[PDB]
Amino acid sequence: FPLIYTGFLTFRRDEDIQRQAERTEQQKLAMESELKPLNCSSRLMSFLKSPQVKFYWNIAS
Amino acid sequence: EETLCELYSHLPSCFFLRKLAKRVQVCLSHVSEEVRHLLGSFTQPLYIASRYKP
Repeated sequence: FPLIYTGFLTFRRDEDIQRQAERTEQQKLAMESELKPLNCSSRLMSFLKSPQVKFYWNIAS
Repeated sequence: EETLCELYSHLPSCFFLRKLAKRVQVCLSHVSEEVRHLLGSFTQPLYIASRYKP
């Protein structure tokens, strides 16, 4: 369980934040020459609700 | 050489232009470094600064 909080699988929220920052930097660079921030604790409780997880726990049961 | 330098200054936006913009963070050597990275590490650099004459 703590390897998720360490970060071994990518997340949608951080990928979108990085993509938005990259788009902003691209627009700033072309000029030169909204999106939620990421939670820290509820990361895990949000991980334990996706159906790909519940299918594996149900097949284990 | 000046004509070719100026002709590289009018590219419309493409993925090559974004990579060139990342590399300038236009003299010809900045073109050639990106071309070398695209083509492969083995081949030699295409252009050399202030030696475009033979």
